[PDB]
Amino acid sequence: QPFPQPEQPFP
Amino acid sequence: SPEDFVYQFKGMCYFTNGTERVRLVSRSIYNREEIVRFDSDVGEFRAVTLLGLPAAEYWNSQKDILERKRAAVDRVCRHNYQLELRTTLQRRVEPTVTISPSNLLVCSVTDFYPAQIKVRWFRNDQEETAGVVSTPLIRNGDWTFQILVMLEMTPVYTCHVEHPSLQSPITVEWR
Amino acid sequence: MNSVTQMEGPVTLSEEAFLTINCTYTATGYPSLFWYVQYPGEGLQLLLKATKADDGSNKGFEATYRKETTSFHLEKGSVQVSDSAVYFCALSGGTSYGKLTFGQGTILTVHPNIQNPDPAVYQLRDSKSSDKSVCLFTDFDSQTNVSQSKDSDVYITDKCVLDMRSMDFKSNSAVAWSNKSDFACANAFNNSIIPEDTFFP
Amino acid sequence: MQTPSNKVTEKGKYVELRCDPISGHTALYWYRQSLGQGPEFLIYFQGTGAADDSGLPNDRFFAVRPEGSVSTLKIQRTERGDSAVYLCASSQGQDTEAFFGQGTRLTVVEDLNKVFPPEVAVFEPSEAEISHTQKATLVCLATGFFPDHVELSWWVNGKEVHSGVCTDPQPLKEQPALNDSRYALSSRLRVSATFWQNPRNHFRCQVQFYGLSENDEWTQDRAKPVTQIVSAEAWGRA
Amino acid sequence: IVADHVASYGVNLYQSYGPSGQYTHEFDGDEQFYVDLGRKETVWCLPVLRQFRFDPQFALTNIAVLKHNLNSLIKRSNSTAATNEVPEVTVFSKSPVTLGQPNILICLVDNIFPPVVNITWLSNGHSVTEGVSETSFLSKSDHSFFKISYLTLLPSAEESYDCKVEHWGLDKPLLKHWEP
Ligand SMILES: *[C@@H]1O[C@H](CO)[C@@H](O)[C@H](O)[C@H]1NC(C)=O
Ligand SMILES: *[C@@H]1O[C@H](CO)[C@@H](O)[C@H](O)[C@H]1NC(C)=O
Repeated sequence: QPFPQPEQPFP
Repeated sequence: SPEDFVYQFKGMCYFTNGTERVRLVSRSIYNREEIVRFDSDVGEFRAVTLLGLPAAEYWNSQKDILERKRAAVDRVCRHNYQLELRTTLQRRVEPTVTISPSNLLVCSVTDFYPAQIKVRWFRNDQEETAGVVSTPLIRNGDWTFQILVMLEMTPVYTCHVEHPSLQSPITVEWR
Repeated sequence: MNSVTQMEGPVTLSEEAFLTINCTYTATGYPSLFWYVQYPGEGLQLLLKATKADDGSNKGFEATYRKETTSFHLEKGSVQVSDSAVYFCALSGGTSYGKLTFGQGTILTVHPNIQNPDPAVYQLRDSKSSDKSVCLFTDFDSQTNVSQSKDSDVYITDKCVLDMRSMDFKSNSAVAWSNKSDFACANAFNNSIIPEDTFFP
Repeated sequence: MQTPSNKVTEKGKYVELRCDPISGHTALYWYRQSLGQGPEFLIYFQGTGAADDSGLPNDRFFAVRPEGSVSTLKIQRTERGDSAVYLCASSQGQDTEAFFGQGTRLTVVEDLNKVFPPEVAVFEPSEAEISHTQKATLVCLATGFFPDHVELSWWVNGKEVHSGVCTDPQPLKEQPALNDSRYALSSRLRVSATFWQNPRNHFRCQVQFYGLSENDEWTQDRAKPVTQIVSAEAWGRA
Repeated sequence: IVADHVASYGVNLYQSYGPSGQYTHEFDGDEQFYVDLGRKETVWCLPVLRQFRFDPQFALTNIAVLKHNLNSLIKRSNSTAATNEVPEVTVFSKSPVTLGQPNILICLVDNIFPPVVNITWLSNGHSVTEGVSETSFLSKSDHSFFKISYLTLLPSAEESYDCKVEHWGLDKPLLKHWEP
């Protein structure tokens, strides 16, 4: 189904 | 004016020739300045400005992060394109053509999809390519477009419209 | 659905035996698979993992990511006594922000191979001489099982595996005690099938 | 990573569980492991703010991480179903290495009268074992405690030892037909005959018990069974 | 970048002003769906797309990751705030105007930054609330935004309409007129 892109956290 | 701090993240996919050429670009944006970017043709994170250097440097040191980001071209872009093939790409809305006089002539081509279209002015089976000023393509926002084509006339005029959703071009006559 | 269904029931093996703990999964997209071990008294720690298909090996343990069967079965060719713990099969998807979906655990207990057994039942005395006196059933082979007592006022523990690390010598032992003034060390462990050669001082 | 090993609480009162993550880890995860089950997700913190609260079972559960360091999980109006081990993991994000804590084991008790501290007693080795195997086995008994919240350790000459210790993996009910029965536990230290026969060696069995606190109202003539340590000693005999 | 079709499979937005957030998917400049961050539900903007299912919890968690990243840059960038822009407004109809026939007015507010705007409709000076709808903040390659507001009506020769736009980049509220 619609697959999204997550944002990576800053260190 | 109240101060505002804005952050944006755009996970974009670019398609050419369908699935033959697929490109993925992730964009991390502070206010309006893109700071960190992952381009699928590069293969790793790239700091667009100095502000995003510690983020890009650390993310490139995690082998599991780069692995998930590199496979996103096939797992996100190419996967979602299969769903677009039977929803957004199939959408066909036939345009409604209307001619109104207000020494000018306004051929109103309204509510169509997709954006591919061609409007031509004929005067007695002769294409009039001068005196024709066309507005830019107007995005209605509800998945439809419209366009108005002007004609500088001095007095049968017919408006010719071609669109993928039509079996035969639409012609509308005036006087 | 993001589920992990692995083997259940306590797995009991001996030294240098072959181990297999099946783990099947069902996940919507492309997941990463993990194996966690929880040693007695300690917390969870990562044993091995795998991130793509047909891909982990730590401490001789081996697991292969198989998309054809949606499997991540764990295997070891020669188990050790120190492997006795609980093993959790985990899973984390590309849209789960590192969250782990675990399965129920699989308890593993590895019995030592007692090469020089000298089983006996000794009676001990309290340092304060108060309370009571306990009796120790020790140095028996792993093929011996201890049973609960028949008298309601007699307590018998299960087998514990002691490792004198100064000698690399392992030995089983069990404890039994009672406040009854008629508790004898020769009459305890009588609901258990003890070895015939059990030395009774 | 987690501050209390075990905690005892009475039904209808609140509890607070604390987790101090590794310095610099921005992501923090709370899990719950019931008996005979695997861990289950509760809440995920990314910095000071909560990012995923779907694992919390009801409104009695609530967590917070002010300062984006230490996190506190507060359970209000506790029930016997809230008894489990509450694990805490930290990382730097997804696809980064995550480290799990030891966990806090929570036990919700219905009646405070059933809580008892343990009674520790050490037993000297048998002369027959010394003469037959040339080794000495010390036995430590901890009896009469409830609930199962004891940590047993051996101390030889003031230093905690680990080589040659055998503690039972599971406690023993003193009356198994009862659901709130007192427990019993045994441990075994085995040294050489020469070591025990030295009148200068000191052996001490120590049990760490977790019990009632200052917020639990005790209304009985018996001594309050608070968190304490019960020990039993023995000197070497020639 | 040149391509046949462009898709933003993830337009994430978080700003410090009155902690606001937005999660949308876009394809060829049109909004596929948005997640209501308050009600935790996915709202599809095209009927053919309602057959799919998108977990609204992902949008909630993703915006929280943006909140963590933004708080880091607020410290590191020595608090460099957003710069206000001058938006352009245009009002037009969806179909040709015929008196008495149902129609929709379209007010386009382009070059929006920061994404904080008030859009209202006026009929002969008085405010109009019924029959008003709008999209989300649609993204641009300039990293600004643009929003479109709609108003259903039955056009007559006695009613003119205005689109009132309020933005920090404007010295006074902007009004754009429309008449049949
Ligand atoms: C797309 O296809 C055409 C011919 O079919 C080719 O000339 C062009 O290079 C292709 N585009 C890409 C990006 O490969
Ligand atoms: C929009 O209107 C509200 C009305 O309460 C006001 O508080 C807010 O400041 C307005 N926003 C702008 C950008 O003018």
